[PDB]
Amino acid sequence: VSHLSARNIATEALQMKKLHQERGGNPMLAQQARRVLFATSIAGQNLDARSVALLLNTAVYFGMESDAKLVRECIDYCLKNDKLITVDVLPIVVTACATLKSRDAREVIEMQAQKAARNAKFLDAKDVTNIISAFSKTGINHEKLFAFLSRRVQTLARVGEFEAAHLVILANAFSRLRYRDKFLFGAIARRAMSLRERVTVNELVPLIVAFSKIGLKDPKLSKRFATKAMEYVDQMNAEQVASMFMAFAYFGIRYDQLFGVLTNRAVELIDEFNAQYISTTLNAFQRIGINNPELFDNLAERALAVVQDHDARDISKTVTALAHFGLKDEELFKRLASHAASIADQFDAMGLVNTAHAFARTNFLQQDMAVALSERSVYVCRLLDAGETRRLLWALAKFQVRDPKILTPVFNRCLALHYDFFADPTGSEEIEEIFDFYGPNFCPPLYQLYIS
Amino acid sequence: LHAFVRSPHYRTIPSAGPNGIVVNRDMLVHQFRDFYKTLQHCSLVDKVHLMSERPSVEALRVADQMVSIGATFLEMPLTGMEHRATEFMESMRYVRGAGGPSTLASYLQDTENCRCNSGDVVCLPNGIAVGHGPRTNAVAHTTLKQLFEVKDDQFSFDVFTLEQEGDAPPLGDYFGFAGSNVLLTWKDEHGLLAVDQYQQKQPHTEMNVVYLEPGCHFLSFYGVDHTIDVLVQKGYERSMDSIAAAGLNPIPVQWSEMDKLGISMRAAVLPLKFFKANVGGMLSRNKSRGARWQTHQ
Amino acid sequence: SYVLKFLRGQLPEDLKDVNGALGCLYGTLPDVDEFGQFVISPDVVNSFHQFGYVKMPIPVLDHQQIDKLADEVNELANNVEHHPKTERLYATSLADLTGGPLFFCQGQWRAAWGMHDLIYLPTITVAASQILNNSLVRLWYDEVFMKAARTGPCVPWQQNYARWQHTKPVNHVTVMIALDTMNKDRGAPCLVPGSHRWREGGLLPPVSYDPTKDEAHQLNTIWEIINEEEGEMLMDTPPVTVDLRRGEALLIHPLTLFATHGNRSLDAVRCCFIHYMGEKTYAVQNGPLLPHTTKFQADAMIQGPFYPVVFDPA
Amino acid sequence: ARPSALHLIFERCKLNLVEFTAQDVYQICTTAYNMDTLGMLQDPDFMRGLHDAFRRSDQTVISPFQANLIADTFRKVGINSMPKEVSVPEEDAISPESLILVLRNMNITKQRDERKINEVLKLMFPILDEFSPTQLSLTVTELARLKSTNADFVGKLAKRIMEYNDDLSALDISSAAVSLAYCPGISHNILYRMMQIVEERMGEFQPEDYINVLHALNTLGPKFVNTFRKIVECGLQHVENMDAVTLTNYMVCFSTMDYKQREHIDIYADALVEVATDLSEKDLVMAFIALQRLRLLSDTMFGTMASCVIRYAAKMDPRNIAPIMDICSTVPHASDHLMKVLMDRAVECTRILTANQLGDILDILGLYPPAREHPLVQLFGKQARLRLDLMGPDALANATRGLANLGYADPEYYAQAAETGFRYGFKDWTLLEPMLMGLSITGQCPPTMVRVLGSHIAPMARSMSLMEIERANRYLRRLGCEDDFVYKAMASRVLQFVKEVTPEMPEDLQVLLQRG
RNA sequence: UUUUUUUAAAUAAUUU
RNA sequence: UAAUAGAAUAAGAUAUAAAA
Repeated sequence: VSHLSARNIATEALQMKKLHQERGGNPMLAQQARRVLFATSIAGQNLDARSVALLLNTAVYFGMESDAKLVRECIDYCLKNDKLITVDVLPIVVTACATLKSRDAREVIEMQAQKAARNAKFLDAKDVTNIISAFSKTGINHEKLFAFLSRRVQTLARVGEFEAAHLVILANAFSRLRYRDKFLFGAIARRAMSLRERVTVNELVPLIVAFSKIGLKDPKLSKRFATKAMEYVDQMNAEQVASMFMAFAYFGIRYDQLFGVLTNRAVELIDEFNAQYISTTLNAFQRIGINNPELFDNLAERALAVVQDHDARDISKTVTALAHFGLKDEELFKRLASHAASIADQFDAMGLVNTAHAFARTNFLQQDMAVALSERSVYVCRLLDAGETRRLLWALAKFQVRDPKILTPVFNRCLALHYDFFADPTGSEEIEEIFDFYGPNFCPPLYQLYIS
Repeated sequence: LHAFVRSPHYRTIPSAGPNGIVVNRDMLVHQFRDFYKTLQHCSLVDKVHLMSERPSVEALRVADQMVSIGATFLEMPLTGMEHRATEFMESMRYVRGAGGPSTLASYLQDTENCRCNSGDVVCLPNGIAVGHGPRTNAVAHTTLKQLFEVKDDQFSFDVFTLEQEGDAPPLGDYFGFAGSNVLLTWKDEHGLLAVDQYQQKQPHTEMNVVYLEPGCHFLSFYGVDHTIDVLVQKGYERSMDSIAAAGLNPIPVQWSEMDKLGISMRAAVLPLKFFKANVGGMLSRNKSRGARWQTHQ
Repeated sequence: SYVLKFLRGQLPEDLKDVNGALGCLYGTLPDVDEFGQFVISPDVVNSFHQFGYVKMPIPVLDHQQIDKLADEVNELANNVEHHPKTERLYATSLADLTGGPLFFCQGQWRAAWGMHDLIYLPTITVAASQILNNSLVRLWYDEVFMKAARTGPCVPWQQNYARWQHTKPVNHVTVMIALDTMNKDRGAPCLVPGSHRWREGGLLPPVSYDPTKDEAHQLNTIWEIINEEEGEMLMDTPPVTVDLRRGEALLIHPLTLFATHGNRSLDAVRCCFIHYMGEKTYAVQNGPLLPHTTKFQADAMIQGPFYPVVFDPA
Repeated sequence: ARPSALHLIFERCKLNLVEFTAQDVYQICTTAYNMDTLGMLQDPDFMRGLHDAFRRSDQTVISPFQANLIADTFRKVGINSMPKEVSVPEEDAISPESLILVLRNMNITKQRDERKINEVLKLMFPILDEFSPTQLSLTVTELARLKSTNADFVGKLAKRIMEYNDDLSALDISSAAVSLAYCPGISHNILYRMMQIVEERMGEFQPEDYINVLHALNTLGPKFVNTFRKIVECGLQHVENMDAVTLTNYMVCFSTMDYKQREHIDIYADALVEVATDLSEKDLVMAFIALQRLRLLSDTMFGTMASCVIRYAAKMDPRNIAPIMDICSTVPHASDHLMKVLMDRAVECTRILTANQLGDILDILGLYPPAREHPLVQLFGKQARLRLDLMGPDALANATRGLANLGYADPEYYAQAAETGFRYGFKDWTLLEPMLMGLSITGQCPPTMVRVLGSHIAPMARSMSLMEIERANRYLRRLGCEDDFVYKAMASRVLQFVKEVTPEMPEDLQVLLQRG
């Protein structure tokens, strides 16, 4: 590997990333790429902008942080030579700097945003999609650039210069940024309709998912999407079935003729369901509101054999969905509680509160999960809303927890947001339960606020 | 070779073209889509660039800005298109973005009373042929002749003046060379007159003359590559038979609405030839256009 | 769950969750039947058990590896663009956002590549296991010392086991590796021979630390904590300073007296400690042994993701 | 072996206990690079200490190239070093010399900074008059090397340089000409006037001046052909004795200018191939290409050039395999040995060729008869299957066409190629034909694939000729397409160019006529 | 079926 | 004391919100 110059290293790093993010995650390719990229330096050699951008991208993708040398040298080069970063290597730099969060990364992202804003009128079919996806990866709120790019996308799509993959990328990129524009999504839908047979199921499912996520509240296109998807049910995979379940729960409109066929196909492939698919299906059923015990029994049974496969998110969603519908499965609940006790350090800020409240709402108390979640609450108290804090406090009061080292953070958080805490009517009953346990002695100022 | 076009502005499309004839805006948009697709399906054009819509309909005539004579990109005088200056700057930004020239030659603009337009010049073999009509004066003739005409045993460039009447359209719309030896002319009075004048000025010249029907707009990318793609209008089938009979490739295109507004195919596209600067003795690679290993099989 | 297409190859937020060792410094760990190459001679073991300290005959790292490790140590103390994963550290001298003439870091094996890899280095872990009677050896914690040029201070006499009173049995060892060439004018380690067996394996009283004073008094405070017999053994065997190269390693008993000199060269000096602990080790109280770590109860065996097993004689 | 005093000095330098200025480190590094008696380069603990001494010293005392040399001699050992960037002079430190030194430092040590360039230019303008004639040429050269886009200031500098035409010499004139030609945005008026000045003083030129002028004219383009004329006339009296690189530059300019006086071309080529054996690899490649482009490869021409290139054929650079491979085609001369050696070299470096180069090689070898019975087909097939992720539409078409023509049979590769081509639509018929050719080798494909192929080919049937229609029909029948809209579209074109059916008509067409 | 734009803009208020 | 350049290339789910 020593006789390879920096250009060949960049090409092979791009090849390794493409092989790893697409054809399996072989833990061998990742570690070999890490070892090779740990001993490379852009120093004393003249390199093109594209090679430096490729090295930065493939380094950052493989875990390298903003403290590594290669990353620092590439970022310094991107800062010093700004006019050499044309509109062809702008997406690579932006994608690489998306996850890096430092001063130089912010400055580079802003400079590339302004450059793409100025040249938004002279881009072609590839560049608009690549740039908009790259800017959707990072969290930026440059509205004017989005407007210019949407205008250019409409102008290009009027003449018909987009394929199925381009449509999926554009729809996902514009849905991820929460940019609600009716004309742009209408144009994308019309371009897909003109494409006709060139969109297959694999290129159709993400379109529906993104169109539901954006939330246009247009019942004219939802029906057309449902009718188009009705013919493709027999070819779908289990993951696709769960994806359309979630998408048509996001839409909010009831299509019984579609839901029945979806349920039949889901029952057909019950052996291929992982825990993620079961959690997604149960969350979609909770959101849409339909109550179908026949599929629910099979989903609960299949969830019982893949208990070890459950993540924190899957446990949270499954338990909340099961508790909302009033389904009792003592073995599944016990196994899920034990597993949640095992991985208590993987719960995020809101997943912990949802899991604790779902477990406390039904009469199921287990010390193994209770102690773990109560201890873990300290590190997620600071990232909570008023209603979420109220739910967590009620669940903790139901578990009979009295350790001050646990109760001080949640009481501080609920005192800091007292106005929104006491202005939510739906939780009023819960309030009267909480102070029924702790009493006026615990945090007197909160009691004084409660009396007023 | 890069070809530049501009999309129509639907909201501000005129209701009734000059002469009071009617136009349908949806069909105009559809026909421009068909034109863009047909241009992209051409093998010779390396890239087709699509500029953003501009409020006026006259912005669809992008070919009026400048002309390509040999290796010189001459900018036309800005005497009658004062409202189109900003459109010309915007077009030049598009040209620069694609890696073309930094700026245009301003030889004609500095000269006084030099009226001319892109469209009266025909890149004939061994030089250009200009037309002496009302839109261009004698000052333009003299300036072009002094700039580009050189007489030599081999470094020879010929400029020809072809007289035409007041009502005749620009020369490029009806008199043009195609293929390598084929002269396509409208079976009209002006076309026959131009053919006769070209034959006379340059005697002992052997090239077939093909007469199309009047009103049949056409476009042919004339170059060494000897591309035979010749775009013609859909309605006229006899011109199509004539072009096919000469050993060419007619590519029918629906051109009704644009014709009804006064815009032809030649006035809707801007063809330019770019190259990459080769620092140091250098010979950039060129794409092949012929067969390989002829001797073996 | 579902990991996004551009986040598939990332590493965990902290490197503690990474099972095994990354291939960064010396590639992959050798096979099960390939761990006999790194064994050490019995005479080194006897020298350690006699003097309380010994030096490994061979440098444990190539010079490129030492350069990379020095780069990591330099980046751990940026003070303008703070290190990522700084919140994964047990303690830092930059918690005040100002630093000083001495930078000390702890628990950095969960923060940077290479430092995590250095823990599972075979040459040192096999030696430490041999010192610990061929048992499973678990990392206790790391430490990094960086002293500035022309003003770097010196840490006075101390005993390592004085800081680990919350741990019940005496089953430990320390390995110190030099990331820069060291000598008596820049942070050399000065140790007293035969001091780990003075107070019947007991702990001497802590020394009085008075900063803003010359190095002579700081290193001469030793005559205040010892008794007459320890004074006689000191007179017979005065403390010895050890020179170290850019990669040489030194094994120290937990109970031997230990100090480092000041830095009077023209460049900063770096060194790294790693403390290794035996299998049969229990806790004494209820709670976490280190800030924000798994909590134990009564005499519980010390395991978990925070004390990974680095080597196994089976 | 280090004696006592030598060992103690080594230890003192190792401990960073000695204060070293830039001059002393430069002297020590020069001694080490000159003589290796004490093993300075063999002690990492010593050069590491020297590097630490170098970092904390003031490097502004020494010249830029001395710092570059210290950096290079540390890099050679294995230490990553970079000299510190120079700060822009401020307040009274303003002077022409320091403003030139900033650019020189950025040039030599390979630290380009657009912000510092812009700041320096914004501060050198007012004093442009005080500048001496040589400093103007130095500034022009430095700005030309840094690829600056500020063509206005370069034009101003060039005008002030022209104002002193008498002072400048031939070398300075040539340097100014080439440095102006390298700047992209320079106005054509200044370029015309500079080429006018170069046009005179023509007899004073030296071989370096000739090389500079030919480089500038090659960069400029056909628009200055007239000036180049006076060059070829000027060298018509020295042609019998010139450097090989000069004649190679002449051939390059001849090819670029599209010269048409053939007698000069023939004379210069005849003079070149006499001494072509002295050319390097790159110059040999470009002589071969330029001679090919001018239609001058006769039998002896090609024989001599191939004999000269077979020497470097053993260790050809990857970038030079494809051009000579193309030149070996399109000529009716025997080149079997060159072809075999080039194919072997191509096989050797199959793991470093980029996607474009692999596609080009597969395309060039597509129709070669002796290339079918070789390991290269299988090795390149595996490499292309691996690299399908990094291939653009042109590279995809090239590689797939070359593999299909070579008889390589692998259904998985062709299916993956069809999918990758479906990712981005096919703009042309030439970009889509290779996929059909590859898929027709096996003769089967999933019905969705053939449906998408029919949907793509249907619009493109409006402009293709009769031969393309027949080929598309053959491929579609081999794949087994049932869609009617396609067949209908192909039928109509056939009629337009062929009126109505006739007994004479080919059967297949007549079937195509039935819209099956 | 189609509906979108091209300024250097500088005047809020406070003890946070 | 130190100055020579070549390549053009596209992957895709973070637990929200009222009217031709």
